[PDB]
Amino acid sequence: EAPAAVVTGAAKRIGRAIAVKLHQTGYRVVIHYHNSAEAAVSLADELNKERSNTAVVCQADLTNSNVLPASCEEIINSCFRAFGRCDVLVNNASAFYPTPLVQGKTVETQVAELIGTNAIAPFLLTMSFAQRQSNLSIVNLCDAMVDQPCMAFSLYNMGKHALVGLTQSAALELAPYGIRVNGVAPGVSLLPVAMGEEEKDKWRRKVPLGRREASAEQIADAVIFLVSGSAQYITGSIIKVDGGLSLVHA
Amino acid sequence: EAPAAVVTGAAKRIGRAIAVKLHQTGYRVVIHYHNSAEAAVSLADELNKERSNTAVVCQADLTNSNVLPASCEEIINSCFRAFGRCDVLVNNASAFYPTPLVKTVETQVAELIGTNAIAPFLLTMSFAQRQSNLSIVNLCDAMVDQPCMAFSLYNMGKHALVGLTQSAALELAPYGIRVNGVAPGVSLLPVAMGEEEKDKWRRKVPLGRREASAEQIADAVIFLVSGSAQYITGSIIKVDGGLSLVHA
Amino acid sequence: EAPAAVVTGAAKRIGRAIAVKLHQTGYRVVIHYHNSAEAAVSLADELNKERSNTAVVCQADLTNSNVLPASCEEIINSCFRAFGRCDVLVNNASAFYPTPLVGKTVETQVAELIGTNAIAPFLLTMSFAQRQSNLSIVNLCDAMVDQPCMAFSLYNMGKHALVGLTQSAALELAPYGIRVNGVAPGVSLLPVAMGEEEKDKWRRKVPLGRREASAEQIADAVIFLVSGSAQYITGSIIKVDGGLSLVHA
Amino acid sequence: EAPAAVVTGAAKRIGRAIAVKLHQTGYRVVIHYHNSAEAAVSLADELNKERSNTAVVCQADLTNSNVLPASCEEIINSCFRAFGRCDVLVNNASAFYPTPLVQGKTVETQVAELIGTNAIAPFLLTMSFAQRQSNLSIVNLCDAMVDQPCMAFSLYNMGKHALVGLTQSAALELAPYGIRVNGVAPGVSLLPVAMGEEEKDKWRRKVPLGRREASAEQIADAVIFLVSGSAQYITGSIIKVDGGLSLVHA
Ligand SMILES: NC(=O)C1=CN([C@@H]2O[C@H](COP(=O)(O)OP(=O)(O)OC[C@H]3O[C@@H](n4cnc5c(N)ncnc54)[C@H](OP(=O)(O)O)[C@@H]3O)[C@@H](O)[C@H]2O)C=CC1
Ligand SMILES: NC(=O)C1=CN([C@@H]2O[C@H](COP(=O)(O)OP(=O)(O)OC[C@H]3O[C@@H](n4cnc5c(N)ncnc54)[C@H](OP(=O)(O)O)[C@@H]3O)[C@@H](O)[C@H]2O)C=CC1
Ligand SMILES: NC(=O)C1=CN([C@@H]2O[C@H](COP(=O)(O)OP(=O)(O)OC[C@H]3O[C@@H](n4cnc5c(N)ncnc54)[C@H](OP(=O)(O)O)[C@@H]3O)[C@@H](O)[C@H]2O)C=CC1
Ligand SMILES: NC(=O)C1=CN([C@@H]2O[C@H](COP(=O)(O)OP(=O)(O)OC[C@H]3O[C@@H](n4cnc5c(N)ncnc54)[C@H](OP(=O)(O)O)[C@@H]3O)[C@@H](O)[C@H]2O)C=CC1
Ligand SMILES: COc1ccc2[nH]c(NC(=N)N)nc2c1
Ligand SMILES: COc1ccc2[nH]c(NC(=N)N)nc2c1
Ligand SMILES: COc1ccc2[nH]c(NC(=N)N)nc2c1
Ligand SMILES: COc1ccc2[nH]c(NC(=N)N)nc2c1
Repeated sequence: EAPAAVVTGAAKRIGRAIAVKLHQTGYRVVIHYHNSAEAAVSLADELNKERSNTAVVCQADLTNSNVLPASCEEIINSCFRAFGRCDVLVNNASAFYPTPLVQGKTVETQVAELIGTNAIAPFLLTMSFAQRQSNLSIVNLCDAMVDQPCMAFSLYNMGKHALVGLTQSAALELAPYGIRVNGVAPGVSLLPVAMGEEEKDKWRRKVPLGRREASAEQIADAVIFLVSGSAQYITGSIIKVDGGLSLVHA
Repeated sequence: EAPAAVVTGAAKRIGRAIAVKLHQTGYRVVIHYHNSAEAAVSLADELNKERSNTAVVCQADLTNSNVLPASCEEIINSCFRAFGRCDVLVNNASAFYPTPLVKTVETQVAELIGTNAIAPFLLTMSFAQRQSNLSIVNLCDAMVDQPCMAFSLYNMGKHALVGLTQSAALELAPYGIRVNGVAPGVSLLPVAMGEEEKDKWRRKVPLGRREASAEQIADAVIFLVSGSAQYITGSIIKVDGGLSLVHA
Repeated sequence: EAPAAVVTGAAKRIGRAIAVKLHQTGYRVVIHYHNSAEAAVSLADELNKERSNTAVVCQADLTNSNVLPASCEEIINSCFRAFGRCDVLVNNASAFYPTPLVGKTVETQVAELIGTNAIAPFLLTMSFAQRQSNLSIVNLCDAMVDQPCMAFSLYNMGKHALVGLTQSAALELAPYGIRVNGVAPGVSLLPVAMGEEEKDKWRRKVPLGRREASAEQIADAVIFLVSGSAQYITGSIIKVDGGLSLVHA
Repeated sequence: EAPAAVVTGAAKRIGRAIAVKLHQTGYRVVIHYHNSAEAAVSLADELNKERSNTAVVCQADLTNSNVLPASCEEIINSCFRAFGRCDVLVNNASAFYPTPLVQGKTVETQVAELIGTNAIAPFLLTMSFAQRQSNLSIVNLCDAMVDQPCMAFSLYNMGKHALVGLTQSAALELAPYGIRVNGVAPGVSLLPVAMGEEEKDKWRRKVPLGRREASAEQIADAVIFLVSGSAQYITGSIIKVDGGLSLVHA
């Protein structure tokens, strides 16, 4: 049988590109989404038209709360219910917005969303994936610029740094079970939908390799490498895919 | 007149050593405590005997919750109330225990991520908002990249605190607030740990085959708050006797 | 037309596996070697049997000296003379032995350990870029550089320098479309003459499978980095270490 | 007796400030210099006027060559000759200039000067210091920007990375002899004499903490800390003194 992967926040953008590339490589995919129901079903429809019964959707809020563990448990369970196995987990879903230190969500909600989606949910999903258990691995979407952060993004930066810690800790602890745990760290890839072209070009111009953002496919390419048999001895590694951005001084 | 400092978890061990050394350097101090009221008070008593009305205590739980923001505001306020100013914040309080991948999990999150990361962030917010040699010092961990087996939440918390150190250094630099870290390796070992396990750790340390005293940790804190560190921000000083250099 | 690659120290072990895998991927290869002439030629003959006129050998000492720059220029030149192009440079050759702080002279130890691990890569990179679809350099780094073996300071210095080169060259060559990356093994092929009981001490420390990487596993990461799947990746170093570097003392 | 320190490249700028501050703390000082004979002798005069017989000069080229080991041995020997002990070594001397990868000194000379001064001479001095052996320690002047380097400075950057490696390897190997080895990593401090004012101001404006370069004295302060009794458990550590510069993205 074909292996199966869960990709979180897979309805659009980088998460879709990953689910699509995994699907093209022969994986069955759970397309997790939160709010983007139309886009999720649309993608699953496309993949199922390509090979029937190879894609399902799974809705869940990944904000931290007392029920986040159950929701993460259910995402993994969805993969086993659909396909009878779960070989790969990609932790892609992420909230991203400013939380200035010197200052209409409460700070408690910001913490829940930015730390929950970027770090706590990846942890609980990792726990569930491991407990529910060939080439098993987890790939965490990290951030190449965590050490040179955008001004006023403390909470998002904290969550991405915690995700590096999870990557290392989980690679260590799960290696005995043959589960590898690695990261992919974009620099600038698909810019935010809300960002104007002028601001987008300011970022593009900073990138040494080509003065352009990574395509979603270029990010997926690295994920596909880490899940592949060509990475069978790689665990605890985070591959930057940033066209040299993180090497550029102020 | 004299500058004032808040030290979280200051009743015992490393945070006590930090409080005492700050006091000895001429700071007035807020000794924050959670469960260790008796100890916090005994320390305040010792400090006030040295110099009258230069040490107060402040109780707060730093577990993440709907009230954590209010608690953190209160800790900072208690500094301004007692002393009229708040020059230094030392984020020392910390929970530490295993959370195997294979207390409810969400309590473990609230404690491990709340004490180690979220409370530092909220205290930092309150400290900056209420604003000279202003600085914040976060107690990190030199072994974050070579973590203890089954300690993922703790490690996540400590990595998040590195993130906070950097992001806050960047954002607060315009206000003249410096933000730095001190990363112990093995210092005062956990009360719970057996004596044989303790010696196993001591033996691994290149520099002298022993743990750091609490005062050795406090020494690095004192440097970072001093006028000798006025251009230093976003730096984390390991104080680990070379432990993190030692391969498997 | 087929692309071409130079692999330094390609006669044996990891560099051999890299040359083979590049050849399998459709590259013509320059097999650089220092002392291992018989192994290099054997490899070239094997490759040429697979596909005629796709492999040459090139002898050179990579120890630091006033002739090192000329040597390095000649290695790159040999690829252009054999194949008309040079698409990929793999800085694999490396000396590795203890240099305690407290029977070669120290200046020899410096020339060999810094020359092979750092200076020769720099000179090869300069010659590669000066001579210029999908150009890239891959440097063989070391996952354990921040947790070094006792009494290996010169080796460790050389490998950290190579990190610096990887970063500095990625930045500087990115406008020419040349990517520069690294692959950092932890423990891979150990000396054949090292006792199994000592090899097992290292094997036991690796989380992922309690074994060293094969040379082929290291080569797989090189192949990824030179591939079209890594078109946006520059300045990156991929650890291929089975989680060894994550293990505390 | 008073402890003694060697400071390489101590005639001017940051090395001079370290020598002065060590002297102020109680140390006897060897002022190593290469070309700056007048400024070296002038500094030694000033310190000796303050406390007689507490400063000597020592001339040496730190370019790599087959005789660099003997010159390094000579620098340490000169400390023992003057003061009968050598407690502290400060590796401060450094060449710094561009070495572009793509097109009056030969490349052989560039390597010898940039790798010799920044790395090989530190190693040889460390070896001589250790071989001749209270509170013993070495401090290497590193560079906070080594992961976000200046364009076309590959050989310099390679040398400074090697110096980080040396700091770690020697901290490990010398810990059993009670010798601690640490680094101080400036961002922008005293800017190059040859740099125009507009370019100096460009650099200043990048620094978050104050929009200005470090004083030599601020760099020296961290050196003083690391050699002091307040750093007795610190080895293998590199303290950035960069005003946040390395945190700033492109
Ligand atoms: N884009 C870039 O330039 C960079 C990206 N990255 C990382 O790469 C990954 C992909 O980036 P990108 O595609 O731009 O990500 P997006 O900003 O597009 O977010 C991906 C998905 O995350 C989901 N998500 C957000 N909040 C929640 C929540 N509370 N619960 C559940 N799901 C949620 C959303 O699903 P839905 O729409 O269904 O609600 C969204 O579609 C992320 O981890 C990101 O941090 C890192 C650096 C740069
Ligand atoms: N000891 C070591 O070897 C090492 C220490 N460190 C770091 O150094 C710092 C000091 O370490 P150490 O002195 O051993 O720490 P402790 O484990 O002794 O914790 C310090 C204090 O934190 C307070 N604390 C714990 N949980 C909470 C909570 N939920 N709310 C409020 N306060 C709480 C407690 O105060 P109370 O007693 O009042 O309840 C406790 O006394 C920590 O940040 C630690 O992670 C890092 C690496 C090694
Ligand atoms: N093996 C491992 O576990 C690890 C390897 N690495 C790195 O991976 C790479 C490959 O490793 P491995 O296969 O073990 O390497 P080897 O020890 O087999 O070295 C590769 C080749 O380097 C060449 N070389 C040595 N000295 C010189 C010199 N002075 N001039 C020219 N060439 C010279 C030799 O060529 P010849 O035989 O022709 O004389 C040798 O065959 C190296 O860069 C190494 O540091 C990193 C970490 C661990
Ligand atoms: N200034 C800054 O902004 C920064 C400095 N640093 C580091 O801090 C340290 C001090 O910086 P700075 O004061 O600017 O250094 P300088 O550029 O002023 O160099 C210090 C001294 O090094 C000596 N030196 C140079 N070449 C040789 C050689 N071949 N042999 C022997 N000595 C030599 C010179 O001695 P003489 O005059 O006697 O010939 C020179 O005065 C250096 O390691 C530097 O890389 C790091 C980052 C930023
Ligand atoms: C400004 O370009 C960026 C840099 C980092 C980012 N991280 C994310 N994460 C996300 N969840 N969208 N988007 C980014 C966009
Ligand atoms: C095993 O020695 C350690 C290693 C890391 C630690 N972190 C903490 N933190 C704490 N809050 N006690 N204690 C430690 C004790
Ligand atoms: C522990 O075994 C090792 C670790 C690192 C190494 N680096 C190298 N380099 C080399 N040129 N062989 N060999 C090694 C062997
Ligand atoms: C451009 O400002 C800098 C940044 C790094 C430097 N390193 C040095 N080193 C030196 N030997 N002068 N000078 C520098 C000047």
